[PDB]
Amino acid sequence: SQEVMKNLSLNFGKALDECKKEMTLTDAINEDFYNFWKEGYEIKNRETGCAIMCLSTKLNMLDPEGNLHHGNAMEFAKKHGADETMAQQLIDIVHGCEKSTPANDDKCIWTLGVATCFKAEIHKLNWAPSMD
Ligand SMILES: CCCCCCCCCCCCCCCCI
Repeated sequence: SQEVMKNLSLNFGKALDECKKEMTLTDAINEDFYNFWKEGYEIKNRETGCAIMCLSTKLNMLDPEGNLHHGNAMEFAKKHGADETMAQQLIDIVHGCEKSTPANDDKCIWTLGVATCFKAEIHKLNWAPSMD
């Protein structure tokens, strides 16, 4: 559901401010988040990946390192309105994307790659929202 992807995006972004008084980042990132679900948009700023990883770690979906906590990621989805089957589809995609993106000590760059892959698969389902 697009409606459910919108609420998940909004709620994922609530932790963002805060991250900011904790990593201190820029208007390039706000532009990337604003554009995230636009078709064909490409994220080019490394520090957007840092933001996503900060966000996810604050929500307990990433560990110290960047392996997804599947259980906590399911719980986030369900918290913000995914039913069991949508949540399980989402986790599978993120897990597929971790497997497919190359190892990188640079976790900010690793995150961008996973997050690109994720966005792509969400478009393929027609679940990318108009953040409107
Ligand atoms: C399973 C829940 C996803 C919820 C919100 C999506 C918004 C954008 C962040 C998702 C991309 C994840 C990228 C790196 C893996 C850490 I979950």
